[PDB]
Amino acid sequence: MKILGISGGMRNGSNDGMCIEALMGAKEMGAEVEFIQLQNLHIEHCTDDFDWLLDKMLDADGIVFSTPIFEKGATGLFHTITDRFGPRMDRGNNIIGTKIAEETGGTAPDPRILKDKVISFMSVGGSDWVTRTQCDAGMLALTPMWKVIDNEVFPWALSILVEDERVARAHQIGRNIAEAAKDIEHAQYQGDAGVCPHCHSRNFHLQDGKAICCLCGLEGEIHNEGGKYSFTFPAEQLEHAHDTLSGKFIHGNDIKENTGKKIANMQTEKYKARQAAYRAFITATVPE
Ligand SMILES: Cc1cc2nc3c(=O)[nH]c(=O)nc-3n(C[C@H](O)[C@H](O)[C@H](O)COP(=O)(O)O)c2cc1C
Ligand SMILES: O=c1cc(-c2ccc(O)cc2)oc2cc(O)cc(O)c12
Repeated sequence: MKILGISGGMRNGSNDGMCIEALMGAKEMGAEVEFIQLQNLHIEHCTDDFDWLLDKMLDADGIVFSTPIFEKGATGLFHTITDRFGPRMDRGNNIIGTKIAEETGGTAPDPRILKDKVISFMSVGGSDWVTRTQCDAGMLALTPMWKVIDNEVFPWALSILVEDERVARAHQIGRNIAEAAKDIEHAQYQGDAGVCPHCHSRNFHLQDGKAICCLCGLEGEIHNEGGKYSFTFPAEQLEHAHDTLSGKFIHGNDIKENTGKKIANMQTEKYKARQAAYRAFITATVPE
């Protein structure tokens, strides 16, 4: 099995070391290993080296991804790579687009795109402003539905490479990801159990009568039993979870419906007139 490790830090920084230490654990379990430093890549925002990167991810059986924490989440570059997964890696649309290709004599999209795959994440921050990065990491695996094995957070980690026990945790994440790639089907999540019995997430959006898992998006309720929190929801909701084929199909169907309504609305006079007034009112300032 091939384990691919990706670092989002500075060249030769702590994320490099944590991600390389994990590759070592993966080689210890008999995996072939490869390492990509994102600072060498040119990746444009979602309106260039991206297709190369995605191609490498497709050939790997498992991936370890180490990102720095910026403002209690992953880097803008991580977010960009998440943005740029949608058009290409959504398990839903690729199942659909494959079927349609078969049934209309289309050409069969890249098979690797639909292969099950395992992925692990480590978030390395310099202080404890780290409340959002795990959920960021999950988001990236949610679009292709890659089975997440570990999704660890490492606060107060400026000097982590001389803290042997945390370096060792990263070696164990390397182990886990290789063992899991040995049998992607029966691989099982190894990380924190968290609060969402489904997502494992600990991030929730809270309004009156509705708590929503920020990762998987079940709407449910959050219960405080003497300072311990838990998340319950109605078993209908599993049908809609954003990390299930069922919920993706629902989500994609509603997108196609509302994109048709949009295309029709853009031919009304209401739309055209309102747009024509906006252009008349003001023009965008650009740098000379
Ligand atoms: C713009 C910026 C924002 C950051 N925000 C956070 C943060 O919110 N919480 C945190 O622990 N660390 C934060 N850090 C520190 C980084 O996580 C740290 O520099 C990084 O893990 C270094 O990794 P490297 O050695 O791989 O480059 C931030 C750093 C920068 C440059
Ligand atoms: O090492 C750090 C560097 C920075 C940073 C980023 C930009 C600046 O002008 C000054 C500091 O923010 C941080 C925020 C944190 O929560 C933790 C850090 O280690 C850092």
